[PDB]
Amino acid sequence: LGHLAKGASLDDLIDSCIQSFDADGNLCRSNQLLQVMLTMHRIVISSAELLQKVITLYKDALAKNSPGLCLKICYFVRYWITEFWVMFKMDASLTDTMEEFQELVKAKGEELHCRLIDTTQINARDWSRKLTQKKRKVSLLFDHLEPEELSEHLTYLEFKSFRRISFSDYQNYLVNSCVKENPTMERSIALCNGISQWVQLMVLSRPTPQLRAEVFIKFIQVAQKLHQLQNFNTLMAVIGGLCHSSISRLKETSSHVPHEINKVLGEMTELLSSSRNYDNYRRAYGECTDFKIPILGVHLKDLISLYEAMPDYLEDGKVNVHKLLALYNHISELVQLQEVAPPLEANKDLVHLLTLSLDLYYTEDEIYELSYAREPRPVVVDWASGVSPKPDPKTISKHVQRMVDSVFKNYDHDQDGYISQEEFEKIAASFPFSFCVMDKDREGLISRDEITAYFMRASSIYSKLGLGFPHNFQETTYLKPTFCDNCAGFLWGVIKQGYRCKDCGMNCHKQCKDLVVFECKK
Amino acid sequence: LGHLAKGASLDDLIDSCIQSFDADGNLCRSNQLLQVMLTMHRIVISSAELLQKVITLYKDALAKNSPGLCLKICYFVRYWITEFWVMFKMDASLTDTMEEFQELVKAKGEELHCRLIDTTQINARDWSRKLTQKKRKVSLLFDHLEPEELSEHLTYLEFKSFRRISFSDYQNYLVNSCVKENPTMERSIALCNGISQWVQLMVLSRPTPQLRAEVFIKFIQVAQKLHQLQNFNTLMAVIGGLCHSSISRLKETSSHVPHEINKVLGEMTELLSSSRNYDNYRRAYGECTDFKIPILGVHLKDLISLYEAMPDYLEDGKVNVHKLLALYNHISELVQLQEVAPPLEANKDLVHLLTLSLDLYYTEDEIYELSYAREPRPVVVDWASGVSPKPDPKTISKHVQRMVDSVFKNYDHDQDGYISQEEFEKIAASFPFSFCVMDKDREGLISRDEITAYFMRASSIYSKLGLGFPHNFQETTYLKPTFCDNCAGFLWGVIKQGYRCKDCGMNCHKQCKDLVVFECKK
Ligand SMILES: [Zn+2]
Ligand SMILES: [Zn+2]
Ligand SMILES: [Zn+2]
Ligand SMILES: [Zn+2]
Repeated sequence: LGHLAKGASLDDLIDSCIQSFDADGNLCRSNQLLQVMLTMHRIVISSAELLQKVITLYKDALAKNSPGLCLKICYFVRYWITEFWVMFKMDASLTDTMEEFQELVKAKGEELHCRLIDTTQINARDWSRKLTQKKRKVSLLFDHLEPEELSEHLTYLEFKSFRRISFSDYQNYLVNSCVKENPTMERSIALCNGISQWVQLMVLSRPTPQLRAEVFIKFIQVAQKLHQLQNFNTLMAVIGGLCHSSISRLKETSSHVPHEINKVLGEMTELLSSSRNYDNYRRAYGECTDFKIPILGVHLKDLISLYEAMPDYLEDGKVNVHKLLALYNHISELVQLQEVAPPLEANKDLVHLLTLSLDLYYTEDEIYELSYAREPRPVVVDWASGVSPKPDPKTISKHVQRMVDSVFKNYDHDQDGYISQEEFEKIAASFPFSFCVMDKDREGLISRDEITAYFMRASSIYSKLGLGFPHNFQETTYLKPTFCDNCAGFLWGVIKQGYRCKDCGMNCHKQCKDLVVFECKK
Repeated sequence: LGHLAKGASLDDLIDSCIQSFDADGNLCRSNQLLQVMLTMHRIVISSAELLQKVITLYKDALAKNSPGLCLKICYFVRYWITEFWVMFKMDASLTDTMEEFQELVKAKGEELHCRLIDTTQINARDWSRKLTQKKRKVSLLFDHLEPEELSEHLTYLEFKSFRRISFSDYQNYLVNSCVKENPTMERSIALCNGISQWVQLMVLSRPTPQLRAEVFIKFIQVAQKLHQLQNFNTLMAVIGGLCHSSISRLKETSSHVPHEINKVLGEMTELLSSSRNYDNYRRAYGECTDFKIPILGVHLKDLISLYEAMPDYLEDGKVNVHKLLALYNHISELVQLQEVAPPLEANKDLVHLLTLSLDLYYTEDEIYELSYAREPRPVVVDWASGVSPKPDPKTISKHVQRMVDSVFKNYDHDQDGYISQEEFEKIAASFPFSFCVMDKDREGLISRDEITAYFMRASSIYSKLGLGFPHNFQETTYLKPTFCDNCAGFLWGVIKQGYRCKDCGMNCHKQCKDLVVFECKK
């Protein structure tokens, strides 16, 4: 390629970038300097300061009275804005320096220069996808569903989650040394951990008899289908959940059920095993063609190792471009994946159900206590968390909303506002250890507000976020015996035994009043 | 009488006491020096030290080789032991000094002297009442009962409570300046306050309509009957409860119901009113013949005023006997009352019910909150408490026991272990604001353990003493949704949601586990 061994001054890297364009605007046949610089520059300096360098360059060249260097500069900038919009949307300082530059070239007001650097039209066209950027029919019931369907929709989820990660996110993860400041990756983490805990809690959810290990079998089948779908990350998630200490400590279940599977589990462990370092996975992933998913944990370890290996600035005082080239190559290799869409089966109701299923935040100790409570007496997804991910009430409230809307459209049959409690129980099976205190309008029928209650309570326990609809409460002295409409329990005391809602007259303990799940207009 | 103006040395008061006896043992025709000394001596010195004076006297007289002075001393002592046993039972130091004296006269072993001072036989005869020291038929239902019956049984109660107070108790109340060390008076206090609060809570207990003021009328009638029965103390209690600020603040009830009564209430207030000082009550009580009750509050104020007026020891260095005479006269006047038994109607089941009804310990603020909750917007029994009386779990546990046994014998009809919930509700009417969380063996029938539960919970709330049968509890992680067998409410949390009983498998919140009312052998 174009060659820098000891590297080069940042000023000259910029100069080269601009000189890759010509007065007519055409771009050089070899761009890789543009690519590497425009993508990686954020490690040496901020994009604001860089743009400022370009501005000093522009004022200079305009004062030199050369239309060609100005035009080239503007074409370079236009290319920056057009080819990476994301950097501009996310970065505030960059956008403000862009407005500054625009107002500068407008105040000077020389012809086409202004037209070339406009953000407005590009921004307009970017938000311009109103439409997304007869299917098939699947069921929301976990008890009867096929492991391939589960693996498929989990792969859809994981793939979207991955796609959300961008070049600049990897760059940011490299510069900040793993802060949760950058959301996309955190969401992928939540998704992985959530899948693991979903597996573990789903196994523990079933009653003491055989059935738990039947669920075990079913998740191992899901794992197989994930393997054949070449989705390695969620594969690591489900196996990592099946191999966890709390699930591994159930001997009765292990002893109950079949061998072929245990052999398969051995195979999945040995495959996914971390013997230094994940070489089995490295070669497995090597033979994979077309659609694939990275297990981005080890790849991020690779990125970090690369970042720490090479010095950012060289001892010569110049910029080390070997580093920027290497990181660009690795990150580009990763982003490359998101171009190929998954083979199959987009169904968004099941997606809604799973996105809600998979929001789980639990202590290891809690799960050990459940597992131990059920049974009296090492393949690690990590990606080691120095900090655990935390839940966002907005995405979870949307999740519940979408879940309700979907279970409504699918299973209501336009019949009343209700669905049969049998089908509901079957859907509930897909939510481990989920229960909500309520009393029902009809026997064997569930209101929309009632199911919203159930899922809101479920999500409230799962995310460990107490949340509920606002009521106007007033501390009330109850003269006749009365019970909590939230926790279904007696209000103790002589006086001031609870809180009454002014408008709807709902009765609650002080503890239950903030977390009440039902609406005030009852 | 025998005359001391400036009073006399304690040694000489003792000498006189002994000299009132003769060698043959016969007692002087005028004893009042014996009476006053033997009763009141505890204010100048303890009975132990006094007995020790008698012992030095005995050793001295025996060494003087005079059989008459020894015999007289022994006869005096025998009279002390025989005529006041209570002083000897209650006082430990006295009893031990008595054993010392007995072992002394036994070690010297001179004839009859030992026989004369023996405590054993007197003690034997004192405990010797195995029998108490066809009636009539009354009902345990408050809704239909006659004000005269209520006033009658309340008078029985108050009279027993009063009888419990002894000479030495008044003396002790005089010396310690009102410490709750002496129980009998404290019990009378509890009884008065309990009656007041029973009145107030009974009025507040009924629903918002007219009926509360009907109960008001009924208590005013009870008050009238108490007046005609010449029972002034509980009269003061019930009127004092009817005139309380919390009951007086109900205007709707006042406006609802009749005048003749309000005139009568005016009469009861003006009578019982404290205009200095209670002269109306003084003359009312003056015209009273035979059976009467003191309103011992003002009389104790009289005793205190007497005690503070006169100097214990005179400036001459001698004992002021004017004081001892005055206090003896007043206290003797009081004790005199307990000799005449009340005119009527001993029924111990209703007594059991009332003794349990009347154990109440409430904050003024609590009752103000109930009264205020029912109604949105000065004749004082006191006897001012610098310290409020506190409940004793033993007497309350016995109370419940006796209550259950009585409601069992009376209302069961030897039919199953159950009584109808209608009759039970009617009995419950007599316990204001009383409720207990349970579920029942049979619809419309109540177990003996069930009613024991109800009354134990009622008493637990009333006395503000949490109490319950012991279970062996173990902190339990519940895998399936479950509810508190005590508070009838949901057990929150992922893990460690409650406590399970090892033997009977009872489920409870941590808060409910100590206060569980049912037995473990279920
Ligand atoms: Zn509650
Ligand atoms: Zn409300
Ligand atoms: Zn409870
Ligand atoms: Zn038990």
